[PDB]
Amino acid sequence: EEASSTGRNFNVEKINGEWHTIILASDKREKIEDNGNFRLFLEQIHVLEKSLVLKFHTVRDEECSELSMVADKTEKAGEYSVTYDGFNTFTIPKTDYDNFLMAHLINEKDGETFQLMGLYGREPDLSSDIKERFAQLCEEHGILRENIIDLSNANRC
Ligand code: NA
Ligand code: NA
Ligand code: NA
Ligand code: NA
Ligand code: NA
Repeated sequence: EEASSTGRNFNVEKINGEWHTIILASDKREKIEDNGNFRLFLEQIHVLEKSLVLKFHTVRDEECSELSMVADKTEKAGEYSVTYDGFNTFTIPKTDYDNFLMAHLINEKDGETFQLMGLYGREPDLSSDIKERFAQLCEEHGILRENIIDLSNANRC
């Protein structure tokens, strides 16, 4: 089955566990480029009662650095917030739990904003079909394909 974090039949426990950053996308491309703060390689999600604990690494000159953050439930079901390089809110518009997870995030920093979209896989890669479904979801949010970066060959340390 497939679900959205904002949908009535969402089962948050089913996103617990291993994940990998497959593709990232943004209407501010710099954020996810080589040295951007949002070029974040997911490793794990730990589902807690009213939060998610997100385990990431970043890469600078081919060296991995670990970082964790805690995303808290907001007043709206399926939305989470987290402070990281500004104030962030996010939802999971589509996941099948067992293969892929698609996130949509709004960042706000210094009075500005941008959108980030992420495609996460249980394995270090996903099928071209899923990758295409992600590109479609990006289009629905006004993010061009040229702003979509497949990171499936640089998601390892
Ligand atoms: Na810049
Ligand atoms: Na949306
Ligand atoms: Na959204
Ligand atoms: Na592969
Ligand atoms: Na569409």
